[PDB]
Amino acid sequence: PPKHYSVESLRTVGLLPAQLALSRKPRLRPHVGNLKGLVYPLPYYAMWRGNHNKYTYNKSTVCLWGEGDTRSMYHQHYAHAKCPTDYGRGGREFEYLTVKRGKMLQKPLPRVQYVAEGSKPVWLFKSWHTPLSSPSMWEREVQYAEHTPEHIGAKRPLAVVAPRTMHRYLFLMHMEKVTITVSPLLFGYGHTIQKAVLDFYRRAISARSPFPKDKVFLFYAIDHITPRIEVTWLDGTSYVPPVLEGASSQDLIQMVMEEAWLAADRMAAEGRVLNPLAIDDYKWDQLVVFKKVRDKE
Amino acid sequence: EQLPRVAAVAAQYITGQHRPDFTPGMITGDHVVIVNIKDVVMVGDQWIRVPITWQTAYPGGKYRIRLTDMYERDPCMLMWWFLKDEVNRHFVRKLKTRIAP
Amino acid sequence: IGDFDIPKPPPKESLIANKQRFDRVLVLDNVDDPGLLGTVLRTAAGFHYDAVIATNHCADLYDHRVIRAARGAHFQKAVPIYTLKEEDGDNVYGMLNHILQRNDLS
Amino acid sequence: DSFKEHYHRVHLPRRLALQRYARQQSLRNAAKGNVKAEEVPYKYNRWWVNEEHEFVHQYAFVEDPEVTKAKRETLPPVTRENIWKEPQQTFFLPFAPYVRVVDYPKDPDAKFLKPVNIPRWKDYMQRTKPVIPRTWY
Amino acid sequence: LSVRTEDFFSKEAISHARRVSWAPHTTEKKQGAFAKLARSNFGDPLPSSFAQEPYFEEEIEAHRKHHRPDVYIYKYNVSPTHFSLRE
Amino acid sequence: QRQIAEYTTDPPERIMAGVTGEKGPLRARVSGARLGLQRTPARIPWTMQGLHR
Amino acid sequence: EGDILRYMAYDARNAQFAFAPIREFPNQQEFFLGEHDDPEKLMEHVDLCPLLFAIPHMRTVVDLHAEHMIPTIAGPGVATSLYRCIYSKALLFVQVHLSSEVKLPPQDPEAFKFM
Amino acid sequence: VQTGSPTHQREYERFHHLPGDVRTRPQFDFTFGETRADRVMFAWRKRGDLQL
Amino acid sequence: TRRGGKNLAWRPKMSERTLEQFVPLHLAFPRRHPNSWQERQFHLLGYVKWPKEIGFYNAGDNFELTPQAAYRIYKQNCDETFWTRLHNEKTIIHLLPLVEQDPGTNMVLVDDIFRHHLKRFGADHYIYNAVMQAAAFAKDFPRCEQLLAEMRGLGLEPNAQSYVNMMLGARLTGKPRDQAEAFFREGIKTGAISAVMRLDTEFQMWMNQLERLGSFKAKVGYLSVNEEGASPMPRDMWALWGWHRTEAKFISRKQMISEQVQNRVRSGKELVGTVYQKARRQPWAKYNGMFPYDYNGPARRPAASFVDAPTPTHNAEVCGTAY
Amino acid sequence: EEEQVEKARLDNELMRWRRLQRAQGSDYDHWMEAETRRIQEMA
Amino acid sequence: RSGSGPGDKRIRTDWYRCYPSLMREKDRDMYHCYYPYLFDHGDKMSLYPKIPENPREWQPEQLQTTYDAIREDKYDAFIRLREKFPELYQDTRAWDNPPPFGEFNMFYSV
Repeated sequence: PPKHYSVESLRTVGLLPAQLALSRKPRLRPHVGNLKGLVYPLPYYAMWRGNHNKYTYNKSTVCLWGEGDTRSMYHQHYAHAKCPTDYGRGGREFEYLTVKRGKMLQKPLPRVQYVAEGSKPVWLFKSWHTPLSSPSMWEREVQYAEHTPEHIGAKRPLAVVAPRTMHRYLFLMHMEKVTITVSPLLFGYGHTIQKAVLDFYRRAISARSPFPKDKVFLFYAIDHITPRIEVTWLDGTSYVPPVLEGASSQDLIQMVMEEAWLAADRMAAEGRVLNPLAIDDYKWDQLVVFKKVRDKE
Repeated sequence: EQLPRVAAVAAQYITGQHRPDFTPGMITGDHVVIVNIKDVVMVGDQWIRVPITWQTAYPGGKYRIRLTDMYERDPCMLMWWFLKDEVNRHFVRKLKTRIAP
Repeated sequence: IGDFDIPKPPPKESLIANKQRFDRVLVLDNVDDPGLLGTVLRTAAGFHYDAVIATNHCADLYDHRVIRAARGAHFQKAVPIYTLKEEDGDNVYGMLNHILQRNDLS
Repeated sequence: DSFKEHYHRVHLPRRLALQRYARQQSLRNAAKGNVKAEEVPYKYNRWWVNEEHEFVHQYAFVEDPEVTKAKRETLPPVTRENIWKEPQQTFFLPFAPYVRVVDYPKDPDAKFLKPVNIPRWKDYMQRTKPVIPRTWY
Repeated sequence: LSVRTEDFFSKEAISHARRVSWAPHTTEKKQGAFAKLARSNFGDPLPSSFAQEPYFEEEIEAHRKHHRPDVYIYKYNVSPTHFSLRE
Repeated sequence: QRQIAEYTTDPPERIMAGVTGEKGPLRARVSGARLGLQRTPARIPWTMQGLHR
Repeated sequence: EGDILRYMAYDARNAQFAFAPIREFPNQQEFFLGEHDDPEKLMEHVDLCPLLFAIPHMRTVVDLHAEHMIPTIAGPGVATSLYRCIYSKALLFVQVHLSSEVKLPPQDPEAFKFM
Repeated sequence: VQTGSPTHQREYERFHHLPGDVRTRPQFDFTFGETRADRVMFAWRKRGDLQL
Repeated sequence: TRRGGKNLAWRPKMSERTLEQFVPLHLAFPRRHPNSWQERQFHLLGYVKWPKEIGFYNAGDNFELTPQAAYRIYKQNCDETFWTRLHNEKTIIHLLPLVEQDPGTNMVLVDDIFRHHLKRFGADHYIYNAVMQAAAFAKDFPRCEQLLAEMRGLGLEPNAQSYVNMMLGARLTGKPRDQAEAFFREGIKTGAISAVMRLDTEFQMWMNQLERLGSFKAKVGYLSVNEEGASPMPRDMWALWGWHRTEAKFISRKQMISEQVQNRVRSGKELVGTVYQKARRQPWAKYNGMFPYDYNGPARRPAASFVDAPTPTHNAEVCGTAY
Repeated sequence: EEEQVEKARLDNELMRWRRLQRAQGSDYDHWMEAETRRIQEMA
Repeated sequence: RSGSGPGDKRIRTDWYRCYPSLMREKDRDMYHCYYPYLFDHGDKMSLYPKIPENPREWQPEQLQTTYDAIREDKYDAFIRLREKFPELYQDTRAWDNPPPFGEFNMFYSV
C-alpha cells in the first residue's frame, strides 16, 4: 500500500505536533467570553476593534485620507489610486470580515482595448536569467502587430515602462556624436544656462566611454547663438535638449540619458545590433569613488 | 456647523424656550430632526483633545474617551451628549424635565 | 614593543585598471625565509618599484621576522605590496596576465 | 438609567424604524409586479499587501435569500460515506514537516547533497499558514 | 489531505503594480538573480516599509511621458492616452 | 509680418515657444496670459514652493 | 478527463521524495547530460518525451532564483525528478546538481553589487 | 473652583482665578491613556529648575 | 488587575503604544472648518465675488470666466503693455463656445481679434491655430484649409495642434475617415505628430479622443455637457489640488505671484522628473499641526467695496448661462 | 530607484529632526543664549 | 454565575498571538493590491478611474486617463497566463469566480 506522512511517522522521526484539545496551555480563543451572539470560524476577525462585535450599525467613522467619507473630497493620489466605491471603515474598524445579504452581482472583467479581433500576438518570455538592465525586461509581454510602429521601421512595439534611474554621468555608446555650441564671450549677469552647458560639456568629456573625445565636440558661435546641445544617435536621428532657465548639468544629463534609452529601444526594435553595457576602467574608477564614499560615511 | 452651537440651537427649540408662552413647569417643545451628524465640525484638534468622562459603580471603572472614539462608535451619541448638557443647563433638578425634552 | 594597527591593504583596482603605466612589477614566488622576505621587501621599497606581489605561499607579511627585516617597509605609501592567495579566491596568473596585457610588459 | 442606557432605550426603536424605512425602498419594487433581490457588487479588491509587506485578505460573504429559502424548505442530500465514517483528525500536520534524514546521498553526513525537496528547519518553523495567494488550509 | 511540496517554501508578497511580470520564471524574488550571480546566500531581513503616507503620481508610457505634444482643445489638453484641464 | 514677429518677440519667448515638458506644456506657456490670478490653478508642489535669490 | 490528467501531472511536483520509488529496480547506471545555465529547458524537453509518461512519479522545478535553490559552493543540493518509461517500465532519475560550484563568494557584497 | 464637567471645563481651568502659568494650557497632558500612579494630570513647561 | 471598566467597546485591552498608531493626528474627517470661516478665508486670500455675467466658480470650483466678460476684457486691454499673443489666444479660446453656438456674429469678433493680432504681433502659430480651431467649431472646413495654406505660405510650419485642428474640423463637418487620416498621415510625415504605435491604431486613438470630446452642440461628448456649478464663492476653500494642506487649491495672491515668477525663472525644472523628487514630495514627514488661526478662524480682512457701482437697471432679469 | 527612495526618506527624516530640535532647544536659558548670540552677531 | 471575581493568574492568556496582520483602509489603493486593481465604473469593471461626464468638474492637476499601456499590458499578460496555465495559476482563481453561497465555507459556515 502507498505510504504517506502522519503524526506517528513524524514522532518516530523525532518531532511531536502541538496539542489541540488536551493541553494545560492557553487555547487562544479571545472570543469565548467577549464576543456576543454569532461568531464566525475565521479567527481573530474582531481583535483590532477591541475584541468585541458591538456598534456595527455605524456608517461614518473617524478616517484619514483614503478612508471613510474621504470619497466626497478630492485628493490627488486617491483620486487615481482608489475607486470612490471601495471606501470602507478607517482606523481600527478595518473590515477583516464582511457579511451582507442580497444577490451578488459580479461585474464583467475589463477588456484590453486597441486589439483587433483575430490577431495572434507574439509572447515574450521574461525570466530572471536575463539581466534587469536589458530593455527586454521593460518590453511589452503581450505584443500585437497593431501596436508595432512600422513607419519608424520597427519589427516589434516599443517598451512601455522606463527605468527609474537618476543619471549622474553620460554613456556615449549608443550615440554617434555630441556637438555642444556655446558663446565665446561670457554674459555680464550670471548666466546659469551658460554655466550648465559648460558643466555638461565637462561631464561629457569625462563621460563613460573608451574615448569620449571621438564623440564629444565643442563649438563657439560668435553670432550670439544661444548655447545648445545636439546629440546624433547611431541611426542619424538628432536630439536637442532644450536648455531653459534653471536647468542644471544633472538635469541635462538626465534628459540626454532618458532619450538615449528611448533611442536604443528604437534601435533594438528596428533590428539594430547595439553594443551592451559591461565592466570597464570607468566602472573601476567609479568603484574607487564608491569605496571612498563608503569609507567616509 | 459646530457641534456645541448645533446642540444649543436645537435645545432652544426642544425645551420650548423659543415660544413666548413658555412655562418651566409645562413641557411643551417642538421636534427637531437633526441631519448630517457625520458632517458636524469641531474647531482645531478638539476631536482628539476634548474628552468624554464617566464612572461606574466600580472602583477603577472610570472611562475617559475622546470625541473621536464617540464618533467612531456612534456619531449621534456626540449630539445626544451635547444636547443633554444643554438641557441639564436649565432643567437638571427633576427627572421629567431632564428626560422629556 | 608596540602594538600597531595593520595598514589598510592597497586596493587591487589599481592593479586591474591603472591610469598610469607600470615600469617595474615584482612577484615573489614562495619566499619561505621570513628574514629574506623582509629584506627583499625592504630592497624593493627602497628601489621604489611600482607594485610588489607575494604568491605561492610566501611567509606572512606581518610576521615578526618579516617586520624586523623590513623596518617600516609595511607602513610606507609609495610601493604597494599585495598578497595573491589562491585559497582566498584570487587567480594569481590571471591577475599577472592582465597586468602584462595592460601595461605591455616583458 | 445611565446616559448610554437612556440613549439606546430611545434610539433602538428609532434604529428599527430606520431599517423599516430602508426596506420600504426594497418593497417599492415588489409592488411594481417585478421582484428583484438586493444587488450587491462583488469585491475584486480583497487581496492586499500591508505596510510591512505582509499578505492580507478581506473575507466578504454575501447571503442569498433564494438559497436561504431553498435550504429552509428542501431536504439536505445524503451524507457521504467517507465523511461520516472517517474520524476527525486530532492533530494538525505541519505544512512543512522537517525530516532530517534522507537516504538519497551515499554518505549521509555530506550536507551539500541533500535534495531540495525536503523542507528546512526555518521552513518547518515559519510555515504556519498556507502560501501567499492561498487562503484555505 | 496529505503533505504537499507546494506548502514548503514561501513566496513573495509583491504587489501587482510593483511586480515585473506574472511569469513563473519571474515569480521568485528579484534579488535572487544577483544572489545566484554572486554564488552566495543573502539573508537581509526587513528591506524597507512603504511609508507613513505613501503617495505616488500617475506614470505615463516611456515614450509618451517625454514626447507628449502640446495639443489643446477648448479648455483641455488632448492626448491619445490622457485628458486634463488646461488653465 | 515676419519682421513684426521678430521685432515683438523676445529671446526667452522664442526659446520656450517650442519646448514641451513631462507634465505637458510648460506652466509658463499655459498661464502666461493670466486674466486675473483667480483663474490660475496654482499647481506648484510644496517641495517647489520655495525660491532662491 | 484531460483536466484531471493535467492536474495529476502537476501534482507530480507536489509528490514527496521519501515515498518515491527510486530504488524500485536492481540495476542502475549514471549518465551526464551536460551543464545548463537554465536546466529547466532540458527538464521541459524530458517532460515532453514521447517515450515517457506525462505523469511522472516526482517532479522538481529548478528555480535558481529561489532562496532555497541558490547555487553556492556548499550549495543546497540536488533537484530530483523521476520519470517512467512507457514500454519497458524502467525509471529515469534526473538529478540537477546545484552544489558543484567551486567559486568562493565575494568578501564584500556591496562592491560586487555596485560592479 | 469647579464649575463644569471635564468636557466643557478642563481640569487646569479650575485655577484660572490665580495668576501665572495656570492661565496657560500645559505642555504635557497625561489624562488620556494609562492613569499615572501619582495621578499627575498635567505638566507645564519647565521654568528653569522648576516644573509645575 | 482593575475592579471595573471592562467594556471593550469603550476601553479596549490594548497597549498605549499600540493605540498610538491609531490615534488620528492627521485627521481628515469629519471636519475642522465651519461654514462661517469660508467667507473669511475667501476675503483673506483676497478674491472678489464678481457677478455671474463676469465669472463664477463652476461645478469643479474652478473660476470660469464668461466669454462675454473675456471679450470685454480684451476690448479694454487690447493695447496695454502686459497684453500678449497668449492673451489673444485665450480670448479666442473663451469665445469658442459662442462661435460654435452661433457662428454668424461671433466669427466677427474672432476676426477682429485676428486683425488686432496681425497689427500688433503679426502671424504666429498660436493665433493661427486658435483661428483654425474657431473655424473648425464654426463648421468652416474650406476656411480651415485656407488658414493652413496661409500658415504654409507665411512659413509657419503646421504643428501638431494644426493637424489636430484639421482632424477636428473634418470630423465636425462630416469629412470621411480617409479625409481625417490624410491630415494625420501628413502630420506624421512632417514630424509635428510623433506616434509610437501602428499608424492606424494611433489615428483610431485620436479619433476616439475626439469622439469622447464631441462638440458644444453635440449630444454625447464631453463638450456637449453644459452643467455649470454657478457659485460666486467655492463651496470648500480648504480643498486640495495635491497631497498636503500646503498644496491647497486656493492660496493668497502673494503665493500666486511667487508661483508665476517661478514659472518663468525655473522653467528648466519642469522638464526633468525624478523618483527622488516624487518621493521627497510625500508629506508623511511634513509638519501637520494646528496654527492659531486654525482655532480662531481666518484673519479678518475687508471685502472689495463696490459702492461706486451704478444702480442695477435689469436687477429683475436673470443672467442667462454663459453659453 | 531604491537609492533615490532611501535618500528622499533620509531627507524627510532630517527635516523632521530639525523641526523637532527647534523645539527641543526651545528651553528658556537656551533661547536666551541663542538670542544673545544673534544680537552679538547682528551688532 | 457570570464570574465577576478577582480571577486566577495561573491561566496565562496570550492575546498578542491573537492579532492578524494589521491593515489600514488608507493602504487599499492600487499600489498595494495583489491583483489588478479594478474600478467599479457603474455596470462594468475598468482599469482606470471614472472620468467625470461634466468637464467642468475636472481638477487642474487631475489626469483623465483613457489608455495606460503599462496597466493594459500587465492586465493582459495576467489574464492570458491564468487562462493558458490553469494548474500553474490555480491559487489566483479565487480573484474572480468566487465560491458560491450555500456550500460549506471554512471561515464562514457555522
